[PDB]
Amino acid sequence: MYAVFQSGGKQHRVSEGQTVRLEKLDIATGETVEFAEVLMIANGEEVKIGVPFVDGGVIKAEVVAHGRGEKVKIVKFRRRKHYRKQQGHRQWFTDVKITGISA
Amino acid sequence: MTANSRSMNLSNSVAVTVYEAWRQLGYKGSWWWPRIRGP
Amino acid sequence: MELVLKDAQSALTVSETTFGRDFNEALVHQVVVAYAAGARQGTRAQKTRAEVTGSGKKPWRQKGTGRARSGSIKSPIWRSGGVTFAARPQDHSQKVNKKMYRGALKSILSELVRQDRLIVVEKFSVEAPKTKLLAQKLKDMALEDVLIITGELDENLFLAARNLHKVDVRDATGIDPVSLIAFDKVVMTADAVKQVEEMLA
Amino acid sequence: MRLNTLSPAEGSKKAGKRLGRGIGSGLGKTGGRGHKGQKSRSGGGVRR
Amino acid sequence: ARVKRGVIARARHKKILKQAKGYYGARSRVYRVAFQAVIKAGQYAYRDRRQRKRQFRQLWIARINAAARQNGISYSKFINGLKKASVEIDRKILADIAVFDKVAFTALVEKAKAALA
RNA sequence: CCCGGCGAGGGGAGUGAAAAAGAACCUGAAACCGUGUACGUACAAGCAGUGGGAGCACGCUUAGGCGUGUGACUGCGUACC
Repeated sequence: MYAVFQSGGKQHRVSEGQTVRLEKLDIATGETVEFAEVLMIANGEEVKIGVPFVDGGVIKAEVVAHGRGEKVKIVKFRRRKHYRKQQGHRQWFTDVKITGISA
Repeated sequence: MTANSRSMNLSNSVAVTVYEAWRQLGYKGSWWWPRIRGP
Repeated sequence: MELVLKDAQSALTVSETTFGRDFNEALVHQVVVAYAAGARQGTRAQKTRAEVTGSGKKPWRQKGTGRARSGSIKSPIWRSGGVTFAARPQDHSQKVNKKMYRGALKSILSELVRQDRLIVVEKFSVEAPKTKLLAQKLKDMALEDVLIITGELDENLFLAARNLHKVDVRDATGIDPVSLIAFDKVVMTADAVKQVEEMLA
Repeated sequence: MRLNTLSPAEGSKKAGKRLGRGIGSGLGKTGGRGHKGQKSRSGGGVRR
Repeated sequence: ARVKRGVIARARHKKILKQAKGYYGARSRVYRVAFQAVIKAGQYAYRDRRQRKRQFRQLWIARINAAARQNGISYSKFINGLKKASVEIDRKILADIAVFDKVAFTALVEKAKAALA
């Protein structure tokens, strides 16, 4: 039993009880989210290949936490030209826990 | 009252001795053999 | 405007333009910084390349050897050499215009009045030159650090206050912009008030 | 009003140039003099 | 007003050497070499952040192509058939399905083959 | 007091708040040189890293796996002024 849905820019394959890290979403960290669009749900009789999405599939998940990723460093250099610079970066994310997959 | 005192003492004199040993006039170059790419 | 007394419950009238101005912080800042710079005493020196004890002989010849080129034992890049840009004694005092020096005083006095930090009485003295009497009198009015200004400098008062760290006395003529900001409370006799008012014009 | 509360008027104090200190400052390594030539020498220049 | 340069310079040097742990030989002991090594590593990391997105797509393509010919169809025809059937499945998802679920992949292949018709 | 050449240098005992303050005696960095533990290495070709990535060891943990160290194999890649 697993499903495929299209979150904020990418696609994920997930099952019940999993924890999935996504892009930032503007939702408080206590409540549920709905993913109306689904691409495929499969259990033994896996024939739910919805062409532009499926008909009745929805996914139930609730927001767990917000935070920033791990810092990376950007270095630009040009040999024997008297030029260099540096810059850091950290990325926002959002965790959800899947609670219900319904056909 | 000898050991450490004079033993370390000589290491001061060696510095000045090597310092003077560099008069450098005796450099004796002109690399007497013919010039590398002469006329 | 009307200036309330302290121990006589009367009123004093002074020039509005000398005690009721606004606060021009930029002018005051410039004046106080200039005053601070005038107290310096620039007495320092170093030795240039030409002023180091040594000789003008070349250390070694120009070419031939494997070392770098050198021409003086007192070069600034050698140990025990000279300082590249040595210092001479200087003079750091600045200039302040007469007119823009008085405006700062007027603004400061206006601010002191607005902040209730200025106290006006009519008479202030001690009978004998003893520090304990002055300390007792100051404790009566609940004052700890102040700047006493009097119309004429009494020698008894001046002697009694010399050993007190937080207390200083002055005259109408001898006031400065910094002393007005350093302390919390300022007390002036009425005659001193009139003298200051006519002096600032 | 207090000796550690006054501030200068805005825009009346500019920093000032410091040549030959690193790359980021934009003024290191020939400090704005260009490359070789008479005008890039200690004491170089021509009369009026 | 003389200023000494000991503490600041020592701290700045120690900052770099702590970034060169694990490098071979003098490239983790002396400042003049560790500095250049760290700069090179920065450049390489910046460049590789782009290439990482290409190698994985290459791998996904290869796995999908291998799994599709098990069911008697080429990669290009399979991908084209999916588009004529209006199927939007990411190549990462397709490779994952190919590895971990053969029956679903067979269903997808049969659908695409019918779509080509 | 003990080993030693009635040596040099040590290990105890004792003073002192402290002897890892013992006379080369405040503090005590870096290059440089060692002992011990964990992993890798004797069919393998190059600015020695970076992006992937098994296995092994240690710690936490309730599953589930995390954290630290090492790094087989593989794509790309000819220092600085």
